[PDB]
Amino acid sequence: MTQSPLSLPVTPGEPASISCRSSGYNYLDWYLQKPGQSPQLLIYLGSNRASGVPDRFSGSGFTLKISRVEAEDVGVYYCMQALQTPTFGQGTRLEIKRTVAAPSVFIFPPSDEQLKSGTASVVCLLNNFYPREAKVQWKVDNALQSGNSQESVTEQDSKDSTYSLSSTLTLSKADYEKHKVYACEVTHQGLSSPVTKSFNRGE
Amino acid sequence: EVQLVESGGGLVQPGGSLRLSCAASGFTFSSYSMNWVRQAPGKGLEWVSYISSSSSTIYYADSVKGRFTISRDNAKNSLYLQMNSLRAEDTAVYYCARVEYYYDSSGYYYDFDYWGQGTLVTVSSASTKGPSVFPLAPSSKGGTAALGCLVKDYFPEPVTVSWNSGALTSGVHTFPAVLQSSGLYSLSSVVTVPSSSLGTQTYICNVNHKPSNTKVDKKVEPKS
Repeated sequence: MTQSPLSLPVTPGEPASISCRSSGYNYLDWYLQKPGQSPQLLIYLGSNRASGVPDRFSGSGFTLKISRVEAEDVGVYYCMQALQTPTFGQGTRLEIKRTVAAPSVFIFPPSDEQLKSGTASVVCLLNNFYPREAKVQWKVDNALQSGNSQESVTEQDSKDSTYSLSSTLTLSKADYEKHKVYACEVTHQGLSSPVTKSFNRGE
Repeated sequence: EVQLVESGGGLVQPGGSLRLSCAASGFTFSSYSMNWVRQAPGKGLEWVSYISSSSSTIYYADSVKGRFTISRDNAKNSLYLQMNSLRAEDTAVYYCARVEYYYDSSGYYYDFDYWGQGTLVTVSSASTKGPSVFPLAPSSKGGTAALGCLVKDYFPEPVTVSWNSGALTSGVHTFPAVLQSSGLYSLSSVVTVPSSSLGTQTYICNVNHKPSNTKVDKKVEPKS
């Protein structure tokens, strides 16, 4: 049975402690898996730092300790029990609690090229926001859309600690051509009132 | 530099077989023990198999015993994973990893010091399909503009997107793919650029879908 990593929210500059969560300590190693990368060795033999691992990381009996958390520490940390055969514990994903940052919103009409194919995709971009909780709502001719959109969100950025989100509304060509006003409405803690970006088909 | 480069991942029908390879360079491969480790999408790391430097010692995880075979060819600087009777729960990114050992009067200890980039295995009965690439044109906003590319209706994962053949990385966001109702994936890649340069600069997204041997460079420009 597979397990999704656990989320540990931490404030930058404050300490964090990560339990091995396996379910002396010379047999214990720690790995960090930054977004989109392979695991990299952090701590070996319980409390030795791999080269280039900053002062702030240390092991103790059994947890991993970060004295002050920085933006570059985002990722999933994995404890490994290096016995006759190795085993990895459940991951812990650090969530860096930066200041609130509102999203920049952009709406994209379907390309002329795609319409030639019989399908229309309308895209709404929410760029570089924090916290993660942002909501998108689609309206077509001032009518709430239900069941015809999907979204995905990037992992937290290693430099500015923000997220971005992309939402796609999918309609047939026939439906797209039957309506005029396309809008995505965004609610987020950084916005004192919701932001709407829209266009009219045919400009 | 030490490098481990995996290959052989891709789509395979349930019950089929597939062979992974891990090509080692930049160190004496014959002296090191190696492991395979895998990661299901959105899940944790799971150790798969172990082979000592001279193949005398081999271990398997219970989840793959009797179906997977680890081997190596030291003269060819290669590590292999032969996977048979593949099931849906075998879908994962597979990594090769090199073992570093420590010894003292009480015994031996180890960690994994170098890892490959990983190769994705998809166990599914669905068919391979190359994507379409459509532009996300910069709006008439001058401020900060956004543009991108919609990579739509492909299978299996993954696709790679770069901008200007890698010259543009500042401000690029490539989003995780979504699985559409049709069983085909769709993802988008976007960039924010100074809208003051939408006429002078030329932006191209380079889309590559190896599972279908598809390579697209679509120029993205604003519409009149």
